Amino acid sequence: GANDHVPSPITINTSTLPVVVIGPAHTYPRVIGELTGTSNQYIFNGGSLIALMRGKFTPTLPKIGKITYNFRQQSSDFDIFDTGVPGLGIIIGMAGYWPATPLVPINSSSIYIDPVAANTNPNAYNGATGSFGARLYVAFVATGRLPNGYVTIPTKQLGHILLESNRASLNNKRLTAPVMLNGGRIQVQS
Amino acid sequence: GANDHVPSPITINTSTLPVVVIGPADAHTYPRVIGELTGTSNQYIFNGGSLIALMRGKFTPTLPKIGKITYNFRQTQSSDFDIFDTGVPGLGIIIGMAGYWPATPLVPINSSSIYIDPVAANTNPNAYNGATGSFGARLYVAFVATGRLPNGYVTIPTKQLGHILLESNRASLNNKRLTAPVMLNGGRIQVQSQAHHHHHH
Repeated sequence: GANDHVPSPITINTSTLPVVVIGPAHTYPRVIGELTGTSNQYIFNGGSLIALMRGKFTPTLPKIGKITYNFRQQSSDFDIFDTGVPGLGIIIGMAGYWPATPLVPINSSSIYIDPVAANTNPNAYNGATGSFGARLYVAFVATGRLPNGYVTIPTKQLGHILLESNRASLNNKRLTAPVMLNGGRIQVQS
Repeated sequence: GANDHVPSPITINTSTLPVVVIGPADAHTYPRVIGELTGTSNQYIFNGGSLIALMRGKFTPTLPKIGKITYNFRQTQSSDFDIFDTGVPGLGIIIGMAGYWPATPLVPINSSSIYIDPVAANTNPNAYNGATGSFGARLYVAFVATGRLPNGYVTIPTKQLGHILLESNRASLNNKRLTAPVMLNGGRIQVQSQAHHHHHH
């Protein structure tokens, strides 16, 4: 009865990074700025279907380090992921779409981003809904000396969100959505 | 320095199924193909940007498997196909996929996962296509009566048939595990019995 829908990406924009001003420089790793957090209410759209859902994020970029950080948008440990731009990494946080759900640091091979209880209780799902969404947070990290100037950051897939459900027919679809870092130009100066 | 791109779906339309007229010759024969959808294609399922790399695509169906049928797609020999449950009782579908370019064969979907291009990868795990900047495919679907059919004006919901996984000899690309959905666009099908009349004089 219910229509399937192509899962929709959730994306965050490099263009929102402030100008990176390297002050007096040699501390590595360090966060050099946060992107403006984004959200997508309708990553997965179940149509007329009403079911208990949860989302599991798996990062797909190479891990190159770890850093402790407290996003402005207690601290957590974050895995640093390789952007393909030398000297530059990123750290990732994700949360449920609605407020009152916590920012989940990406520091494991996979993690449930909503409900976070599913990480310790395999039977935990959200209340029945017709859709599943999320919030996305990213910060840029200097892993070493940075290229100065107007540096092109490529669009990168950060990972996938897998939709799971207590209902077998929905769980077995293994619906997945890409989590994207939209590329752009950053400005780096001393 | 190449940009990643959101994988694009490859889709096929329920609306292209002809009207299903059940004739007495195969009315009670199950399973049987009741019609083919118009085949579709997408050259740019995966878009590597400026990257040039050796690629291949592995399809995994995600609908329930409910049977097997031997069939020769009209679009030289028959093949065995797994029948997948559409969620509409009595109606299943079979799937074939191929490389985007001609000269690559139709690959029947009859395994948990299968390489659709190059088909050589099903017998040689080190086989990839020639280097390209993109990967695409062709999609074929037929509807199957698995039992007594619902007659009338029947709604077929949009269904995801499975995923295509992009693999590569280049580790950085292979580890992205880029996946694209393979979609059956829903629609309404018409199912009726062959006409008949009686004498009135």
